[PDB]
Amino acid sequence: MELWLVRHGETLWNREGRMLGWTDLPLTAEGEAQARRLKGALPSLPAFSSDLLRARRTAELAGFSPRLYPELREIHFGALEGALWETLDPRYKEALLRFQGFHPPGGESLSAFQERVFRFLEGLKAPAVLFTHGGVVRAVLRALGEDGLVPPGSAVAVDWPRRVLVRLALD
Amino acid sequence: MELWLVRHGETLWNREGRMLGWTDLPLTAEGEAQARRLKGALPSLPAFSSDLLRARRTAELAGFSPRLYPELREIHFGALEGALWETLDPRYKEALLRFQGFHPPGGESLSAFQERVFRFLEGLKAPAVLFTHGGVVRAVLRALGEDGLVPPGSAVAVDWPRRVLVRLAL
Ligand code: NA
Repeated sequence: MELWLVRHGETLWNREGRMLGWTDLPLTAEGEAQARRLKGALPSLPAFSSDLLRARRTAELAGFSPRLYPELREIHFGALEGALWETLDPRYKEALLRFQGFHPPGGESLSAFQERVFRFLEGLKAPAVLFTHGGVVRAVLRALGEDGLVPPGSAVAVDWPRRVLVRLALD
Repeated sequence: MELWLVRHGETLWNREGRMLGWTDLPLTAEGEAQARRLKGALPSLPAFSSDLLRARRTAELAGFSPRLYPELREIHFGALEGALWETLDPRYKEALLRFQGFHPPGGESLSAFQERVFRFLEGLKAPAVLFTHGGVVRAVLRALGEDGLVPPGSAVAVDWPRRVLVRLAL
């Protein structure tokens, strides 16, 4: 099933390199610029969005009025929320780099994150645009056997759960 | 949907030819070598594994941190666990060769086994790498109309539930 996944526009923690999960940060001015550029570049399909501000605002600026779902949220980093990637203990760094065996104290395990995300995707009855987060887009791309890193304010379309269709980035 | 069915590395009962089901045997040094070789071939998809030691250890040495599911276990051979394939009553051999009519005392029925395996498979919500056992791999291959015999430490990728994608025999 055709699904478009949008990584929300940038927040301060992108340039700062801090782990951004459930911390509800707003978009930066450039983040809004990115979100606005998506208007007219995404298909007219039912829209769903993470309920976190940065996602919702991206969907709004993108000319959409999505139905909010917490299931589309970035992974919950727990105690690692706000920590600099640079200072993360190697065990966590490796876990995140290899996308496996990640269980932050007070947070959500990668396994639970994937289950949550994939269960939501399974429930979709028809093509739709999903305003979400880098980790969600990554989980989906990796499951489809490809590198999962995409720029803020960019999107990817996939034929779930079979293959990636296109990656769209704007300048 | 892409699923990789991985047969765990060899244990001592493989070279001995004994029925290996729920008996929790460890891998041999060669079994561990086979597991390590898989690290350079298996895709980095979500991983799942039988909770038995040989499967878990294979996943670990192959570079994965799998979610554990008993549904991925080999069939429970009951009193036949550890029995030499060579000495199995002709009726048992026949059934296991035809893959039907097998229910050992104190064990699982070949039917309840398949029921367990396919319920798990139909429940998957995304592509995955499954560290499991010979019987499970065989069940999946047979379901797709193919011969299901694969060597320990090898793998088979399938586009479930349509066809086999490729076999990886090292
Ligand atoms: Na026995």
